[PDB]
Amino acid sequence: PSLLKKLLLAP
Amino acid sequence: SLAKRIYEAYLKNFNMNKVKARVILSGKNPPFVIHDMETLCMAEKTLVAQNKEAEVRIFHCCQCTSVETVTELTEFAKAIPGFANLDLNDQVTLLKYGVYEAIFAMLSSVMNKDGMLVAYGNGFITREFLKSLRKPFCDIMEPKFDFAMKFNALELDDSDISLFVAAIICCGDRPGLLNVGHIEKMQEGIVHVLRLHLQSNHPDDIFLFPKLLQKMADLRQLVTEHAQLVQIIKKTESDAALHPLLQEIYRDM
Ligand SMILES: CCc1cc(C(=O)O)c2c(C(CC)CC)nn(-c3ccc(F)cc3)c2n1
Repeated sequence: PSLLKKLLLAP
Repeated sequence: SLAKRIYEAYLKNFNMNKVKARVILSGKNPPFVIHDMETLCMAEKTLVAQNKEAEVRIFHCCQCTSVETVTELTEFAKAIPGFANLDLNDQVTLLKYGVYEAIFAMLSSVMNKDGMLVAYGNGFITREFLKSLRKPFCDIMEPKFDFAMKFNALELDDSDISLFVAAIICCGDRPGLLNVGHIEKMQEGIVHVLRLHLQSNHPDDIFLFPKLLQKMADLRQLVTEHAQLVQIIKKTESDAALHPLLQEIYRDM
């Protein structure tokens, strides 16, 4: 995943 | 119910807002004023945990600020009803094109004609000192001050700004959006409650809403120009490394 995706996948 | 949930998400997620900024900018550990290089190093001694050029040091502190604001905006977006339901690639697209428009909108809250709050409210750097820097670092912040002076003349409060930022994020014409119809309907709801809120909150200014539509367009142009300065610095400045999150945002924008 991209860095933006990593932020969006956080709970 | 939409307006209240967005305002609460904004109060929950942004460490800095307009009420807190004005409370600090008026007194009531007052901000250390950075007006020259000697007060700069003094502030860095008291606040920051380099041997690089001061312009590169201010540059690296600004981008850390932006990285943290991007993280706050991401959490804020996830609290916008309907946002989490979108495809993940659509959420990425909205954030990618939306965060810097939101950032320069919200930056106005910490800006006045003389300068801006920095370092989570512990310092205040002067508009002139940023102009006194060497090119191209001197040309970064002045267009943002220009925007902020006109934006601040609208006298929005945090309740107005929270809905405005949600409208920026939930924008159906971003490049590459898959579910454009659903996002457009999301935006129509946000804009609807924003218009009702502006009428209730600013009955003295019946043209506030079209004024704000123009600010959304000015923001898009402000970010397009800013992205060009980012590329200049990425190519022609030695020690000005760019955070990987920010390079991902600017990449192909
Ligand atoms: C506080 C608001 C801000 C945001 C950015 C941003 O794009 O995230 C940025 C940048 C970028 C490159 C143009 C990447 C860091 N540079 N500056 C900047 C640098 C030195 C100064 F003296 C004044 C402003 C910046 N400020």
